Formats: sequence, C-alpha cells, structure tokens
Amino acid sequence: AITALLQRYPDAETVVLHPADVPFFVELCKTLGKPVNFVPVIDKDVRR
Amino acid sequence: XXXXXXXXXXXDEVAVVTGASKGSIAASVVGQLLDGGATVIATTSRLDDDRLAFYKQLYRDHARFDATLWVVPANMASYSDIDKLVEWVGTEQTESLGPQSIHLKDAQTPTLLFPFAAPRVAGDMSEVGSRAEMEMKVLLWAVQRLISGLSKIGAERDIASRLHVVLPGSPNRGMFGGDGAYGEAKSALDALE
Amino acid sequence: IDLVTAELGSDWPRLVAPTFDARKAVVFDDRWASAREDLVKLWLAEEX
Amino acid sequence: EIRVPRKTKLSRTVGAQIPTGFDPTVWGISPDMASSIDRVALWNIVATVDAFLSSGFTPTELMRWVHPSQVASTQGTGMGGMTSMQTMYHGNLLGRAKPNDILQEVLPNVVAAHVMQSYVGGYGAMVHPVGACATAAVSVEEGVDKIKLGKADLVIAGGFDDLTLEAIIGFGDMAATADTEMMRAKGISDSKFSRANDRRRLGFLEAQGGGTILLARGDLALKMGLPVLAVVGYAQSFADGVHTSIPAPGLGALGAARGGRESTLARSLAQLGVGADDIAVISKHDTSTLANDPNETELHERIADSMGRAPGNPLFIVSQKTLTGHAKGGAAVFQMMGLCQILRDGVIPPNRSLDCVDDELATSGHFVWVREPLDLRGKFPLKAGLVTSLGFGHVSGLVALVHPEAFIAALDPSEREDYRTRAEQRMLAGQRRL
Amino acid sequence: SVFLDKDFTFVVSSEADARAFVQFDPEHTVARPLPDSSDWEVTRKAGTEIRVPRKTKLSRTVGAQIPTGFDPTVWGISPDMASSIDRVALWNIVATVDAFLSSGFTPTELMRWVHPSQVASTQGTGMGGMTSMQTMYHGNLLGRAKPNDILQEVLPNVVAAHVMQSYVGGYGAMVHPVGACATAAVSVEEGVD
Amino acid sequence: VSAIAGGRPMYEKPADRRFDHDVPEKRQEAAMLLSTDARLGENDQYVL
Amino acid sequence: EMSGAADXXXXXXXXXXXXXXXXXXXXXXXXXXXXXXXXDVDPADLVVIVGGAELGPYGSSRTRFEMEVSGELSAAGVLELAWTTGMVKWEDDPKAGWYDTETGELVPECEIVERYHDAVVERCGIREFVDDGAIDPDHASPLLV
Repeated sequence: AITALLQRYPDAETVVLHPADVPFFVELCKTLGKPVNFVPVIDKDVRR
Repeated sequence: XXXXXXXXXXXDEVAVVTGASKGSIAASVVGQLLDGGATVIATTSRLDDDRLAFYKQLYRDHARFDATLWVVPANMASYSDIDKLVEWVGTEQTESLGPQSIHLKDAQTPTLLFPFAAPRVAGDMSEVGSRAEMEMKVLLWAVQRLISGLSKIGAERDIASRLHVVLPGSPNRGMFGGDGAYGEAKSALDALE
Repeated sequence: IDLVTAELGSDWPRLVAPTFDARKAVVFDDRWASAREDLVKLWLAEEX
Repeated sequence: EIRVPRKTKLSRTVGAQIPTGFDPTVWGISPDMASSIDRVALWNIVATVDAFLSSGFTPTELMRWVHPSQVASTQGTGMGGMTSMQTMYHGNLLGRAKPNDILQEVLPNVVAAHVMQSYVGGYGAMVHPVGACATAAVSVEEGVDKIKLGKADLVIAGGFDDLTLEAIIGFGDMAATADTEMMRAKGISDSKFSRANDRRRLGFLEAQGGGTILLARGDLALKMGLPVLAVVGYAQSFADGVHTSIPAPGLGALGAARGGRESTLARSLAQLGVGADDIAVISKHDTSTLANDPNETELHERIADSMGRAPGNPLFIVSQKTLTGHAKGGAAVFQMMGLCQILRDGVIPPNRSLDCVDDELATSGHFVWVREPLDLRGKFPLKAGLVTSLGFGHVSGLVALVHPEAFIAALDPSEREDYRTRAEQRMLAGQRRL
Repeated sequence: SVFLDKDFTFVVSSEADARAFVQFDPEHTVARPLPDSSDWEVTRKAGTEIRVPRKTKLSRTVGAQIPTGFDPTVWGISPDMASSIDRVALWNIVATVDAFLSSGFTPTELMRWVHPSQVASTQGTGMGGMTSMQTMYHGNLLGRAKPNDILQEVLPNVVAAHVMQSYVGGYGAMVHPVGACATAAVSVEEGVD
Repeated sequence: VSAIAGGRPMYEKPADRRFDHDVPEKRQEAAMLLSTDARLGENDQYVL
Repeated sequence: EMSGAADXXXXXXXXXXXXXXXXXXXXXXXXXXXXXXXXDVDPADLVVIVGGAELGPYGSSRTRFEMEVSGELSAAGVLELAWTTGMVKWEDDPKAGWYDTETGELVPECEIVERYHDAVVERCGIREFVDDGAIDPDHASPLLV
C-alpha cells in the first residue's frame, strides 16, 4: 500500500512533512481510538 | 522559403467589414481578405480586450505582405457612429507631430463593403418584440445611410472608383417558414437594387 | 421627454446613446514584426 | 502673513504598489524598528534577510570563513528615505511632533546601515551609490569592484526606492510619467498602461520597493558551499555627454562594446569561451517612455552590430517594467533578479503588455520583441543575459550575466564532481531552512 | 493643525480651486457658483481642519558658512543654471572646474589620450539636493509655484550629472556613494576601484 | 591666474563637436561610439 | 428535440475533494556542451551571485517570477501571497492550523485560490492607489496658500 501511494507521488520521498501537516498528525494522536504507542512531541503534555 | 520570399509579390484591396466577430462567416472572410494582400477595416461591437486580442491572433496568422488591418469600436445602430466613422475613414491619412500627438483621419477609398453586422436577440432590458422594428433601421435604413455616407466621400473627394457592396441576402425567401428572421427581412434587397 | 419616451419605449433611447469617438482607434500595419515572431515559434515547436 | 489650507487634483491615480496587507511585522520585524525607521528601510531590511536565505542564514557564519572587515555592503538609491525626508520638512514647518532621528534616517546610506546594525554586523566596506534610475546596476558594478581588489570578499549589492506623494508630483510635473486621465481616455486598464517598445508608449509607471543580491568571490562560494545563481561577467556604468536638449537620451553605454574582439563585452564572454552570438537575452531598462525605448534599442542594436553579432541572430528582450512598474532605485536589481531566474530556468519572460511593436524599431534587426513566453526546456538551454539601465543625468549601466555552469568547468573533473556534491547538499538544506 | 469650532466667513475663490476644497472636507466645506462673476465662494463649517501659522525658537544660532557674498555668477555660472539647479549643485559644479584647473582645463583634452567611456565620476553625498527636496515638500503641500524638475534635481547623483552634462561630457562611469559623514573617503575608495 | 582675474574658468559648452555638421554628425553618432580609436584633433580646436 | 436535449439535464455523480500544495522548489538543468581548461581561470578574480531577493508590487522574487513567466500563480504562489498579504494567519489555539486573518476562519491549502486569489490579484500588482497616508494625490492633495 505504501509503495502504491508514494509511487504516484514520488516527490513524497524527497521532501519535508509540511509545517501545517505536523499539527494535523499531533491532532490525530489526541483523537485516536486507542492511545498512540509512542511520543509524538516533547511539550507540556509529555507526562500525559 | 527565403528564396521564395525574395521574389514575393503582392496585391491590394481596400475593404470595410462589419460583423467580423469570432466564430462567424465574416471572420473567415476577413482572414481570407488578409490572405489576399488586402487592406481591411474591421469593426467590433464589443471593445473589450478579449475581442481585441482575437483580431490580433487572427491578423498575426493570416496576414500577407502589403496587408494592413484596422480594428475599431463601432455601433451600426447609431447614425452618429456611421457619420463619425466614415468621416474618419475618408479624411487624410496623415499624422501631425506638433507639441502633441494628432492623428489625422486615415483616408482609404473602400473597394469592398461588407455589412455583415448581425444583431442577435438578447432581451435583458425587456426589449423583446420591438427588435424586428429597430433592426429594420440597422439592416437596411442605416445601411442605406452607410452606402450614402461612403457615396458622399467618394463624390466629394472625387473618385470614379466603384465601391462594391456585397448585400448579405437571406437564401430563397418564401420557401422556408422556420427561420423567422432572415427570410422576410432580406426580400427588400430586391427593392434596394 | 416623458411623452417622447411614452411613444418610443424604454430601450430605444438607452441603446441609441453614442459610442464611437475618434481617439479610441487602433491600427495594425505591422506584418514585419508579427512575421518574425511567427517563424521562430514554428522553428522551435516543429514536430510534424 | 497667513497660510490657508486648500486642495489640488492630480493626474496620477495609479501606481505599482506592494500587495495590500504587507507588514514587516509578519516577516518578524520588531515594532520598535518599524516606528524608528523609514518605510524604505523595511524594504531593504526584509529583502536582505530573504537574500541571505537563498544560501545561508546566520550572517555570522560569514565570519567563520572570512575576517569581518572583508564583508562589504554596496547599496544604491535614487533618493531613499523619502518618507523620513518629507516627514521632517512637513513636521518642522508644521511644529508637529516628529522623530529626533530624522536627518539620520534620511541619509540614503542609513537604511543598509540599519541592516548592518541589526543583522550582518560586518566590520567591512559600506558604499551607497546614487544612480537615479540606474543605482541597482551601478551598485553591482561597485560590489564587483570591491571584491577583485581584495578589500572585501563578500558584498551585498542592490537598490531600493519608495513611492510617496511628492515623488509622484515631481515626475508628473517633469512630464516623464504617463498621465492616467489620458490612459483611461484611450481605454487602458491599470495593468495594461506600462508598455515597453509599444507604438503607443506614453511614459513610465512609477513604482515602489527594493531588492538586493549577494555577490561573492567565486573561490569563497565553493569553499562555503553555497548556491551559485550566476556569474557576473562584467558590470559598468556609463555617462553620455554635453548637450542642451532635454529629450536627447544618453547613448554612452555603447562604450562597453568598443574594440570588437578587444571589447570589454566580448572579452568578458571569451574568457568563459563564450561568443558574441551567445548572448540570447538583454534585459532592457524599458521605461515605456517615448525617449528611452527607441534609444536603448538603437543602443543595443549597435553594440551587437560592431561586435560581429551574426546577422539576424537577435537579442531576445524582456521588459519587467511592464509588470512590476518602474521603481527608480531598485530598477535594475529586479531585472538582475529576473535575469538570474532566466539563466537557471532557461525561460524567457514575455512582454504581455505589447499590443503592437513600434514601427520605428524595425530598423533594428539584432533586436526581437517577444509578446508571448518562450519557455526553454531541458533540451533547449541558454547562456548569457545583459542588464541595461539608464538613469537620469547620463547615468547608464550594463551588467553582463553568464550561466553558473560555465564556472563549474574550471574545476577539473575531480573537483567539479566534488563541488556538485556540496552544492546538492546545500540545496536540500536550503529548501529545509526556507 | 486645529479644528474650527464654528463656521468661518466665506471667501472668494476660483471654480477649479473651490472644487478642490470640496474634495477634502466635503461634509465640512461648502462651495457655490457666484452667478455674476462665475467664481466660487468657499465656506468652512464647524469640524474642518485648519493649519494655523506659529513660530519656534531654536538652539543653533551659528554654523560654518561659505563667505558672505559668494556667487556662482562671479565664477561664471549662467543664470539659467543657477535657477534650475539646487544650491548644492553650484558647489560641486564650481569645485569640479577649479579641480581641473589644477592640471588641465578643457575636459575634452582627456578624450585625446583616452576613450570617453574611460572617464569616471564617483561623487559622494550624505544627503545632497537638500534645498530642492525641502522645496518640493513645502511647495507641493503649499501649492506655491515650484519647479517641475524637482525630483530630478533632488537625486543626489544629479548634481555631478549636471556637471557631466555641462562640462566633461564623458561617456563613462558614474557612481554616487552615500557615506553619511564618510561619503568623501568612501567615494575615493570607489574612484580607486 | 588668467582664470581668477577674468572670470574665465567657467564656460558652459555649446557642444560643437556633437552637432558640428547637422546631417552627417547625427549619422556619425553611431559610428563614433562603435569604433575604438576615433578621437578629437587639436588643430581645428577640438573637432569630433 | 435539441432545445429539449439542452433542457433535459442530468447529474453524473462526481465526488471530488481537491487540494493545492507542492514540494520545495527544484531546479531543471540545461544541456550544454563545454570544452574548457580547468586551472586557467582565477576564482579570486571572478564575481559570482550567491543569492538574491526582492520586495515589490508582485511580492517576493518567487511570486513575481511566477507572475512574469507564467501569468498565474501555482499552489505555492497563492499560498505565499495570501501569507504576505496577511490573508492567512497561524493560531496555536485548538484546531491548530491556518486561519483567515480577516474573518477569523480556518482555511485549508486548496480553497486559498478560490477564497483569495480573486481579491489578491486586485489588491496586488498594479492598481488604484490605496491611501495609507490619508492623502490622495489624484483626488485631493492638501494645499496651503
């Protein structure tokens, strides 16, 4: 699946995650059904 | 092409064409006139740059040697326009540079005249139903004054040159009932002859 | 002016307004300029 | 004696203005700076930051490779500090509260002085040309001059000017600016009224803004491993001469083409193994005035004619003033910027404001005026551009620009390959930072 | 700047100047044609903005000034030049002449040994054209008659531009440093360069 | 000392060398700027 | 029949959500043949342009070049101009994203062209002078006799 998508968009391999796509991912971690298995960000909520 | 260019010749025709707009019979006539090494006066009802850019596209394609094209804002419904236009068409062909820029009206005696100006039925102001009455001024009466206008210029400036006016007659009056416009209006062209 | 309008109608006076003026005319007498740009566009884009 | 308030109606209703809603604050300039400094300062300050962003960020990284006294600032102005000037002469005569720093802030050099205080912090050269309309190219000339003599190894070249009230009334009075009331009478929209080389060209549109470029020693650029945007093959300013006549335009920029194979223009090219035919593009000043356009054309026509430009191999010319308008001080830099972008992308920008080419210009056969963009792809390269600008009072200038890949040919295959490695890594890190 | 508390007494003005009055105030000012004289009356209502003349005393009573009685005319500068150009221009113009006088006189003698494009002018200013600048910003806001060449004459480069037009006539480089107080030495640097 | 006494040192030039013969010099205007070694003769008093 | 064919419409289902955005700017090399010697040219005597930028009626060098060469902005073109013109703002308040600065509304990258560019074109480039100085030269310029 990963190969299928990023073949269509080869530029995804050479570039940065968009600065507006970073809050989106961190936002998704907060609304996720089962809590995220990792730590996405070091911040005030790091204990949580 | 460089060799064929050296020996290239030209012709000359002076024409005034109205109703020359995009996707029309006259537009195909205009580019073809330009293809024949002519000098063409082209009138456009809409003066907007989208219409202006089109004639530039049409000219830069079909233009030959000796070919000169002229585009102007014009309204065939206005008698003032007709008088003012041909007063511009018939005066001098001179450009005076003083302290300022004055272009004296360009004088070219028309060979061919093409009254293809074709009002269309669009009634936004509610004008519906009175148009066939008004167009009779445009399609005939104002043409008559247009023919008379260029006749004056020709007589005043004294040319024996015959202006050839192609009268855009509608095909075969009376054997079609479905056109509703063309068939009836153009039968008086026999009376105009 | 009301009587004149009553006879002729609303659209007739408004559409009969003057348009043409001697200062808005545009003349294209240049082939020499347009032919040169026309050729180089052919020369570069030649495919057929 | 009493002075009683009145009003006036003026001819110029339109100008080329920085997009509405621009703030130096959004770019991150502190409010204290915005207050204390002229509007023109905000232009050169932000431009300098974005100019650095092309390669490096921290201005003190320059002090790693270079002793600080080898950092130079060459920044031109036609006037500069205009607001701060008009602020004093109103304010003082009006007794209104106005800033105490006024005369300091009206010095056309103080603007980049503010940038050196706030950003780079260099210990080295500061020069501030006045080229009228030609300062930008005149600035590049001296930026080039500072490096070759070892006075400074890194220079910032550029120009900037502002559009205010009394800037307009000076031009409109001088008759040099296009009269808007006449343009509307001819059915001309605001975007279409700046037309270079057009038969109908009515005089220039006044604009505002600023721009700068970072010029460096070729050896340093490789060593620092920054991007190479282009090689400046030459730069010159040129005067004209004694005459009474006011319309008579300066032709003195021809002095660069003097000598043929021995000419500065051709030798500059020849040192890269480039010929006279290999200049495809000239960036004209193209003021859209009736005086400048045909003269600059005759000028560029002649500089090609004597240097043995192959017959009918015309210089394809862009007019950026038809788009951006004419900003006096920052004129030739915007053209300088466009020329670099021309070389790397290959694309030659159109003049979309051209309805018809002036019939007078037909006599010039080494010149071609393009109304539509000619886009050069990977199979269709280009080589060298030329920026030309004519300032007021016989200020004329020429900057020969050449493609970066001409420089990479002097490294030998081993070091050439080594440089591409460094430049590639910088671009990736540069895209990151940006 | 003061706000008028009660309506000011009407004053006579021309139609062109009075229409202008309306363009600032218009809710706050009132203008009428006078039927007999065709001119207009200008009446400022309450709420208008008025600029009222005042004075100030300042600290600096002394400066270092060129000896009293100096004239560019005595040096031989034509009256037409004196008028058209800023005071700062008269300084650089005469200085350039006397600078040449140290060696040669006729500036075109340089064109004997040298191609004209090899003559350069590097001339610094901290501000320059100051008079011509203060002349516009007063004059325009004051509507006083002021010269049309103002912005050309306020360009700190225009002063030696005037010298190149009037004297040397060189075809070569022109640079014009701004060094604040240091322009002079900064200019030498680039002249050397 | 000749300049100081007479008011001589400032002479605003008519630019004789520019226009010296109306017809050719306007044509020679191009030719001058083009070729390197073209200069002033002294004997005619500085002719172009 | 043909008016009816024109009068009889229908809706073919189209489900589409489009967005606008791009990778960081790249460079397309050109094909150039060069016969050259290496050591001959002194790098210390050469002047090379490291970088450059501009502030003008069309925005920065990136957006201005797009308008000059193309004539229309890309995704990054409108995104940058809307940012410079101050149409779009960035809040760390909840919903964490790009917001419209005027009306205080959250915006994505797609609608930037639709919601803004029409107004951007008008208020950028060349236009009637917007008065930031409370004075209009063309309309009313203060005079004192």
